[PDB]
Amino acid sequence: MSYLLTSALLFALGVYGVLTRRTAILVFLSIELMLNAANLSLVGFARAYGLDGQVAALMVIAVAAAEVAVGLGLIVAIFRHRESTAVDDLSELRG
Amino acid sequence: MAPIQEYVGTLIYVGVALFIGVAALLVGALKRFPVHFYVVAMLFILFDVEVAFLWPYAVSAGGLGLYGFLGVLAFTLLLFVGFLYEWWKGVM
Amino acid sequence: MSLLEGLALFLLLLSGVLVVTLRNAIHAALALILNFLVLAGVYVALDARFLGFIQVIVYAGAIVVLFLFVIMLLFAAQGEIGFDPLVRSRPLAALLALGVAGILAAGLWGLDLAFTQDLKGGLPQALGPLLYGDWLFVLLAVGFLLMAATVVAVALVEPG
Amino acid sequence: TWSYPVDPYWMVALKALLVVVGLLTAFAFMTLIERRLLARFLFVLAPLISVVFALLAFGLIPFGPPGSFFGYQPWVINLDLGILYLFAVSELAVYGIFLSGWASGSKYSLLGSLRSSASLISYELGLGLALLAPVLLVGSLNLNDIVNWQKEHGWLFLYAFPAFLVYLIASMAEAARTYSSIKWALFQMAEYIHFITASALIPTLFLGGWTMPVLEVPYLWMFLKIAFFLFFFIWIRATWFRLRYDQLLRFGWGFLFPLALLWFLVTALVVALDLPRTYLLYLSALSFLVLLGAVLY
Amino acid sequence: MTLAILAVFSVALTLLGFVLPPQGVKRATLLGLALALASLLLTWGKPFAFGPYAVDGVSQVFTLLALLGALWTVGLVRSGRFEFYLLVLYAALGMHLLASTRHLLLMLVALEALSLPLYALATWRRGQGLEAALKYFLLGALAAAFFLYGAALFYGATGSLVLGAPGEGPLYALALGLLLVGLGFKAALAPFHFWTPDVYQGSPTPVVLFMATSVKAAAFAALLRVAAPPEALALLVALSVVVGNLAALAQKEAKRLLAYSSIAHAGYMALALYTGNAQALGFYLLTYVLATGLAFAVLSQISPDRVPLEALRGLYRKDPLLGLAFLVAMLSLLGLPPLAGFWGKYLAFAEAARAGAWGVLVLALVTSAVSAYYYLGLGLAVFARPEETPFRPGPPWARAAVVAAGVLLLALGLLPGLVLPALAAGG
Ligand SMILES: CCCCCCCCCCCO[C@@H]1O[C@H](CO)[C@@H](O[C@H]2O[C@H](CO)[C@@H](O)[C@H](O)[C@H]2O)[C@H](O)[C@H]1O
Repeated sequence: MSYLLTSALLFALGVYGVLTRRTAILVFLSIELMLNAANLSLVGFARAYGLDGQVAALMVIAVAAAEVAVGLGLIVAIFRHRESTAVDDLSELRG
Repeated sequence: MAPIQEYVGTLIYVGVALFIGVAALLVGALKRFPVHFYVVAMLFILFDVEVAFLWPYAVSAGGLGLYGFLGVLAFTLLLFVGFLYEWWKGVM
Repeated sequence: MSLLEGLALFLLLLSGVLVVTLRNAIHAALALILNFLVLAGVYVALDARFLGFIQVIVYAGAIVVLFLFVIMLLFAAQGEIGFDPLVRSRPLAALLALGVAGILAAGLWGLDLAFTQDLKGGLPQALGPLLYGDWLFVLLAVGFLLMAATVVAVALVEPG
Repeated sequence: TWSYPVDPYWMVALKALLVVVGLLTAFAFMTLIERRLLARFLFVLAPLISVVFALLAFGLIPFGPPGSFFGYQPWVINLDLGILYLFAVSELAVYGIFLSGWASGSKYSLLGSLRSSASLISYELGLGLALLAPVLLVGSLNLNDIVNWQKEHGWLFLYAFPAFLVYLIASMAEAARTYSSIKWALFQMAEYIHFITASALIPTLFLGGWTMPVLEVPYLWMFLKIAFFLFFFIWIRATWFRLRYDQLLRFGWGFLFPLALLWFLVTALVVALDLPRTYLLYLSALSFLVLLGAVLY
Repeated sequence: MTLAILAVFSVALTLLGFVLPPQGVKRATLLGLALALASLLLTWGKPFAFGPYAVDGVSQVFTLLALLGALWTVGLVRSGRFEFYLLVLYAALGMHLLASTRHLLLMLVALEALSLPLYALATWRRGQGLEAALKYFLLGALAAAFFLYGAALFYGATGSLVLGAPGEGPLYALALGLLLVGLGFKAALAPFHFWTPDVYQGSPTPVVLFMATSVKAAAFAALLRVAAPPEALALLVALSVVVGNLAALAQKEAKRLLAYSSIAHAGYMALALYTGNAQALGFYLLTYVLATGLAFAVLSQISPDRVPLEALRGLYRKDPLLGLAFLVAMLSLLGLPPLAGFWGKYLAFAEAARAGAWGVLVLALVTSAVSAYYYLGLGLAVFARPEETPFRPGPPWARAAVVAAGVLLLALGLLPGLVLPALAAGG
């Protein structure tokens, strides 16, 4: 229980990260922290409901990895020759 | 399985090791750039995952029988289709 | 319990605060590895042991290593310089973060749960039969996801 | 770690200290041997890490049956999840490597550090795919269970010979080659420490580390096996060695790592179908016959 | 099994494409998609439940439509990089999985399965395409995070990660909201819709076709599985409808206007969720995938990178049947009788009113009447005097495609008593 609240606080912290971070990689990082908050909550509740939540959290980790591969791949691809990685440098597409 | 004491012991061990590290330090007081090194880093972060799944099988394996083995086989073959791809694609 | 727990969770929240605060990408990521270490600690303390070791090995060991290789292979900590600040946003980001915190705290209040399960320290000996068993479909699907993921990532780079 | 006793924390800490200083003096001796044979925040922090996590995880390695460290325990820490701990501590020294690379601020300081970092990671990872196969047989991740399994059923390299080959070959190829005055000293120290650690690990896993059929003396046996593989390591060090890493990665993956996990599935099929354990004695014998007899051409 | 066909073809084609010419791989992916689809048609009314995997009416219809989107999108993309078909197969299977389970975590895996290769498909390597991929990816990953935390809170408030679990008080609600965030984002419902215009305008056009049809389809299939509460449902609806049409007014570019149109349309579709009828939603999405698919095929035959509305004008003279089919599409997307789109809209509205959501319903109807501004501004624009406009007058493939799929529309406008009898359990 004491942990669950820390999980929520962490997720919030990650949200703050995403909203605050100026560069792509670091926004992505803040997202990773959020994911981890979720994982911790999954562990606590697994400890309440019996272990399926651990397998869950592990699958979650795997998934996270996959999207890290693709996401960093994208970040590198788009910004390789291009200059500074600040994500607001791409504002061409306007509503 | 293991008594919880030995994780604490692990941590203590870490403490000693770190302190000694600090000690030795104080005796010190006495284009294409990403591609390769990215691809072969990403594949690390994938094989770590693979193995992270293979370990739970390797322990409870004979208990899981031919269907368990079949599962681990399928899994392995999928991921190796991936690796075989980025191998046949080439990495340099 | 609370003796270690206080220090552990404080260190957790502190670490997260750092990873979202530090202006050095290397330093940030690094702080996140500290986070993952402590997190694997907490997992161990939460009878999820194998998950903890995978937490060090995959998440701390491997993933943020890829992050580091990437921020080092472009440029880290010198990317944030630009000064298109939007500092009217910082208290709004902070406020919205506090809101997304408050809502979760609210939803978690009044929860009386039996956190007493026999979940015999997250060992892979007990994890396995579930994984290659009731979880085998999700496992295999995940495998496929990894394959497709690598094909994407490679095709997402592919110079020439 | 049920059936295996627990020492008071003071003793664990003291034993740990002893092990660290012993590893250090061992390293000192080693360097002296090879030399008589040849006759800002991160800059500081990085080698600290590489030394810390190198020193870590020599402790799991059991030096004798319980009670035999004068009433106590030959090991430092025992751990149910034995083999994952090793992996975990091994990643982080490498962390230290590439980090120190970034620290310098020079091209190729970084780049090179990334080359060695990546390669060490590669082969270190290869060791895991190697170790799956014999874990299948033991059915435990704990090193004491592994060792004692070699006491009863006998020396794992007899059952997992291919895995033994890739383990030995890889862990040995690690030894091969590719202000700043102290930095290199600290790093090399960490590296050698890792080397003697491997020189202990190879016997502990695939052979019967300590735990001989005959004489059954606790320490001296492990010390001798260690001295053997360590000798081979120093021989690798003194002559220098070149692999240059384009061919080392290719060889590593393209041969060793597929082979390691292909063998894993073979022993997996065997354990799942329960057949005997004999089929792996036979297989390892045969694979040895090929992978030796085709060398002697 | 459809899943079997998809898996087989994907894994096989991955390595086979090294030994096959890109074109041959296109033939492959086409055949595979077609076979999956055929396997679906042959088991209509089978319900096949395996593990967390479950093929019922919903999975059947929605993966039928999704596979149709995959089929059409593959048709148009001769450009040789075998992955630019492979990834479509990957995505396709993923969307199937997404539509085929109540298991939250497998659902997440399916979401990544379909949305990861799409981040890649947003790359015609155009500078704007890269922007699209980046936005889609970041916002996507954040949404993912929310959906995951929602799953963890669902497993919080109940012992399961399966939807259909009884459900508590507050924590259960918070869980459903946190799920609706990610799922809603994936279906372009407000206020989770921001990515849609930039991504549709930025991505290569056939890819956008694939998205606006298949993705939305699977997304809604997965939304049927959620117990979506009346309040949240109302919010999502009202916002999506209003923002959809009203913002759609200001659009001077075709693709982006169609994105906003898709936001409003998601808004209308959500009404079916009020009862969660799924017979209504199925029909609606049949008409929608048909007409939208058509519209985007036509918009493909003009320009892949981007299309200004002026380009649409004079289309009739150039090709009479593409002009007519495009007009028909615009009218069916308007929801004007006697076209199938009107029946879909009616069938969703029907569930809204049946549920007793009157204010929401009316609002939707008012702004739907507003939407007649821009749907006509295209369909009519078909007959205007041609500005100098790019036009590659298509193969028999695409012409017969747009024409047939178009005819289907008013065919079901006159006779919805053809397909509607069984978009249900299959009887
Ligand atoms: C390469 C492409 C990859 C795509 C994914 C393909 C995956 C297919 C593999 C299916 C094996 O996965 C596994 O199947 C069986 C039966 O279906 C499941 O078993 C479960 O379902 C059955 C049937 O309702 C129940 O009797 C049983 O109590 C339950 O445990 C198990 O939970 C699942 O985890």
